Amino acid sequence: ELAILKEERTTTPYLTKYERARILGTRALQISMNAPVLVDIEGETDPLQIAMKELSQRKIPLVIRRYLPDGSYEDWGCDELIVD
Amino acid sequence: EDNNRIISRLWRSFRTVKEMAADRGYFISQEEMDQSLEEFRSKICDSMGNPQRKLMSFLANPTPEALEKYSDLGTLWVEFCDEPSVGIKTMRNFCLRIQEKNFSTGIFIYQNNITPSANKMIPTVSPAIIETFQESDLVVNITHHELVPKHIRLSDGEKSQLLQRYKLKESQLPRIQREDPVARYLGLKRGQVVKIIRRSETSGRYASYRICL
Amino acid sequence: ALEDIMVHYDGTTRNSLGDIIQFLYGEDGLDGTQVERQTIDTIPGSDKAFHKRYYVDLMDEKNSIKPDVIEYAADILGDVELQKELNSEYEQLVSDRKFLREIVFVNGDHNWPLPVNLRRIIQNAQQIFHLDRAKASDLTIPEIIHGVRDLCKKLFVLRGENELIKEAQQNATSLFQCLVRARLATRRILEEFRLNRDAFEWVLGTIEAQFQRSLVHPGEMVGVI
Amino acid sequence: EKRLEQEQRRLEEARKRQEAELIKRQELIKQAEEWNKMDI
Amino acid sequence: IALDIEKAKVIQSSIEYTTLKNVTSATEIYYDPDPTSTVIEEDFDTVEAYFSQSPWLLRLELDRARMLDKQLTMNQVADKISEVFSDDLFVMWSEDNADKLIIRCRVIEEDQMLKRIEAHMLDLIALRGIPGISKVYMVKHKVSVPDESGEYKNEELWALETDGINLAEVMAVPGVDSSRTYSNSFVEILSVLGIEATRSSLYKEILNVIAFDGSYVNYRHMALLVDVMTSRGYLMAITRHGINRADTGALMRCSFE
Repeated sequence: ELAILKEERTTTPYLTKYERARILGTRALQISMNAPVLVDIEGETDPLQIAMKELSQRKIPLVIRRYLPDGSYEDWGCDELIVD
Repeated sequence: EDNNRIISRLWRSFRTVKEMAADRGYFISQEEMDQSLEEFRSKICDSMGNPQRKLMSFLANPTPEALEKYSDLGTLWVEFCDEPSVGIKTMRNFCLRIQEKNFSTGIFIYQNNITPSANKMIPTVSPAIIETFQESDLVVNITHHELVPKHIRLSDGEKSQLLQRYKLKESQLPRIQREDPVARYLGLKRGQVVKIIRRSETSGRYASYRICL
Repeated sequence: ALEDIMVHYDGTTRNSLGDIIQFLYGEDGLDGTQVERQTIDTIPGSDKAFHKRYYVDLMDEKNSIKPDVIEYAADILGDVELQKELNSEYEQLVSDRKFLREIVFVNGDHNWPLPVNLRRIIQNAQQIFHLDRAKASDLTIPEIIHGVRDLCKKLFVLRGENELIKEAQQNATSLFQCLVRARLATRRILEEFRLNRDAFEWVLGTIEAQFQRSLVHPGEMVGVI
Repeated sequence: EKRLEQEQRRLEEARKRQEAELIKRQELIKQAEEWNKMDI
Repeated sequence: IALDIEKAKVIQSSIEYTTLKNVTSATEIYYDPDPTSTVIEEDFDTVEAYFSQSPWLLRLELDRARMLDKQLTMNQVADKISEVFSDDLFVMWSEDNADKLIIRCRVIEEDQMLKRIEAHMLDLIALRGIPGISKVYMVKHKVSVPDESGEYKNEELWALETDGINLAEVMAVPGVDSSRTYSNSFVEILSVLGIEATRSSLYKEILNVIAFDGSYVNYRHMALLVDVMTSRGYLMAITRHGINRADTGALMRCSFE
């Protein structure tokens, strides 16, 4: 009902800076709470740096839910949003 | 003399009324649109030059385009009142004239003022609509001002498409008052939406919408 | 008064009640930090200067593209379809000039803040691809025309196939499209800038990407700003 | 010349429409004049 | 008219508000029981030449210099007085060639009544011009207009700037470009031209205030402000009486005032 189908999604296909910041913060917190890491870590130790490395490779297992003003929403995977 | 200036102001008001009727969708002949001042004096002024407001009343019918776009557009009757002050009797007889000749819309232009009692019988003239204008404020056509952009009344289908596109409720659109001068110029009724295409220095052209109250 | 106003994901600017304040932020949907003063080249100058700068005639030899700047100058003169394309381009330019000069900027001011700096992009392309030397370009006129025409349709401010959405999208980029067409004219590209092909696709891609980067981000608290 | 011919065709069509609308308008003008005479 | 100074001065004279008090230099009341003659020897010649009710004579002397400056006629003043008082007062006026421009009046215990009538005369006798327009100035404006070759060239034109506002009446004066008349009081703009014109005027005033000292603020911010102020169909002041009269949440509204 409220969910919007993937074919009719009309929001921007890019990761906004607020979404990028929130995704990085959440992923860093989750990694700091011993969540599995989906990318190989060479010598990195900072959770924020690991989160940025995951984001650059489109490996973050999170979904953005963008709320339209009327209450409907669109679910975008972080692996399908374009990041600068 | 003062007779000449009175005639000139009356002619300007007549031209403004004709332009307003043309904008609202009715058909006004091109020759009547450019009906000059000397012709006006010839047709209205008497031997002493006094004018008759009763000779200026006219009728108009919607053009096929306006009729197709707006299905609620009927016949329009425009009458100028000789009486400088209008009371309950004059408004009652105007209402009788409208009802007997089943006009959809009637515009009644008075000279000085309208009594509160005459104002109290305007809303009870259903289903016909009676709108009153003063002579003084019709001398200049405000819609020809630089600061006034072009207002276009939206049809019902267009309003529905707008509300569906923005996923809106009617209370969430920007509002325009019913007594707003452009709203009265267009004869806006409560719940109708005007589209305003406006000059913008950041994008060139910007289209805004407002809803009447 | 202005605290609860925010740009939403559909581009509109609404308060906490959901009431619409603007149908597009700033009437163009751009961010305040991503604009610069640029000159629109179709506004100023006399009619003769405008015609000299922008008109290209493929029938008269001395009013055509110079032969030393293009490799294919031999098989250009006398072509009628390519002349039709050039005439369409020039009519579009004249319409832009009339629209800017009679409606938007009546006083003739041509220095206005607009997104993505075109001059910087062009000189970056010239430095990158070494566009000096009297070498003749290999960029055909139809490629120029079609590339600019297609670029002027990929500047997405609003997504969607709705007709009203398309009309709003076309409205939102009128001034910027006028700027782009003023700069990337056929004569100016072939003579003034002397771009080759690869520089041309690079310029088009860079313009599109920078424009996409200059939009406003949903979630801006533009009222407080 | 083809463009000129198409322009002339459209101009003639507009002229015919204007003539028809004027023909319709004259009836309303006559009715209005008769009613204004009745009021006098 | 914009390129001719004489017609512009004519329009300026036609617009500015002028009352009897503006040109009147002094007023006096005399006792004179003979309607067909007079006691004052100075005015005796003029009244007797004119001739060839109450005894209370009411006369007043008009300043010739300002009367000439306002381009007025003694006959015009007399006609205005007659129109505003019908036939309740018999009025005689000296010729323009008299040493002092004087006009005499007569009523057709009344001393206090005559004083009250004189005060009313000095109060609300309007000679010509739009009411509420105290002063008018001639101003030269530089406008850039495209030439016959398409080039933009500067040009000087004449325009008027007034003190006090009456937009509806001034817009109707013949010889005035009614499609460009502008006011700095956007309440009157709202009452006359609508709400979109109010939006444009409000933006213009705000930009004028900000940019006077050479500062520059991006357009979108002022656009947002003036779109908020005029989004309800009327001017919403930035005060408690404007903000707190919305439908927003009570907790949000109570945090302000």
